[PDB]
Amino acid sequence: KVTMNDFDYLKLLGKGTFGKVILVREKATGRYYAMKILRKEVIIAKDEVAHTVTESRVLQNTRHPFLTALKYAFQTHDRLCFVMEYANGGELFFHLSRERVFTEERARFYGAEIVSALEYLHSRDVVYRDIKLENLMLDKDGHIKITDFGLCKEGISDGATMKTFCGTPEYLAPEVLEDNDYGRAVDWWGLGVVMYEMMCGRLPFYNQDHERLFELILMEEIRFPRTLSPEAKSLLAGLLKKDPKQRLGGGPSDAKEVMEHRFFLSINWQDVVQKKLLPPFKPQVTSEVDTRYFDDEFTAQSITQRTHFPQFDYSASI
Amino acid sequence: GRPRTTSFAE
Ligand SMILES: Nc1ncnc2c1ncn2[C@@H]1O[C@H](COP(=O)(O)OP(=O)(O)NP(=O)(O)O)[C@@H](O)[C@H]1O
Ligand SMILES: [Mn+2]
Ligand SMILES: [Mn+2]
Repeated sequence: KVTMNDFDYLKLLGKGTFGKVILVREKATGRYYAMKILRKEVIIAKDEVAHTVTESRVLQNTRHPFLTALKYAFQTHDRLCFVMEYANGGELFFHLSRERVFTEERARFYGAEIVSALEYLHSRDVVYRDIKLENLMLDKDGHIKITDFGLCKEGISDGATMKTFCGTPEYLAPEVLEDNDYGRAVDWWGLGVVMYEMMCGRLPFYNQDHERLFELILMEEIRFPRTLSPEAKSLLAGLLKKDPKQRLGGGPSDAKEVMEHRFFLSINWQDVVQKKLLPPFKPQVTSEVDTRYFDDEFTAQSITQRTHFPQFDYSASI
Repeated sequence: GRPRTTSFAE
C-alpha cells in the first residue's frame, strides 16, 4: 500500500484549474517522481468522476516510450494521487516560448514521436483529445513524454464516436465546435496545431475572446510563411483540414496516412519507437531537483467508504 | 506571445 507520508514534497511543477503537480522524492528508494494531486470534493461537484477514472485507467494500462508511465495511483480521505515518471525537460511550451520557432527538422523529430504515441493510443482504442504544448513534455534525454490523460476516452475503435464538448479552446477541432458527435480525427487536428506552432511560431487561429476564436477555427483559412517548405505546408494543410473526412489521418487507416506523408519520408518508424534517433536538444539538468525548464510562476510558489473512487490503488510491476 | 491555455469539459 502507498500513502502520502512515503514522499518528500519539494516544489510545484505545474497547476491547472482542477489540480496541481508537485515534484516528489520517494523516501524508501530516493527516486524522483511527479505527483498529480486532485481534490475529490471539486471532482464530485463538477460531475467529473468518469473522466478521472478514465485518466487512471489510461495511465495504468498504457506502455509506450513516449507516454508518461505511472508508478503508483492511490487515494486518501480527500485527495486523488498519480505518481508519474518525472519529465525533467519541462513542457514543449517552455522551449517554444523561449526559442520563438523551431527548425523543420526539430519539429519533425517531436512530431514523429507524437505520431508514434497517438498511433499506439488509437490502437488501444483511446482518443487523447487534449494535444497541446503544455501537455507535451521532454524527458531527461530530450524525448517526448505525453502527459495529462484527463480528457481521454476509452473504447473508441475504428469509426466510433464521442459526444463530450471538451478540450482546450485554441486547440479545438471544427467538428467539436459543431453539434452532435465526432471521431478520432480530432487528435490529428491537435497534432496539426502543435506542428504549426513549432514551425510557424504562432497558433493558426487566435483571439483572447473564445467566441471570436471559435469563429476563426470554423471559418478562417490558414496562412503559411512563404519560406516554409512545400512538404511542411502540405503536412499542415492536411492536418488542419476543417472536414475530418478530408483530414490527413481522418481516413480509415488513421495514423498510416500521417506516417506516409512526404514530410516524414526520412523517418524510420521502428527507429522512432525504439529510441534510436538522436535528440536535437538534451535538457541540461545538473540534478534531479533542477527545475530550470519549468516556469518560475510555479516553482517559486510555497507548498503547504462512500467517497471511495473505483479502479484506483495501483502499483507498477516494472 | 500566446498565454497559458487550460482545458474545459461541459
Ligand atoms: N509527468 C510530469 N512530469 C513533469 N511535469 C508534469 C508532469 N505531468 C504534468 N506536469 C506539469 O504539470 C502541468 C499540469 O499538469 P496536467 O496534468 O496537465 O494538469 P491539468 O489540470 O489536467 N491541466 P489542463 O487540463 O491541461 O488544464 C503540465 O502542464 C506540466 O507542466
Ligand atoms: Mn494539461
Ligand atoms: Mn487535463
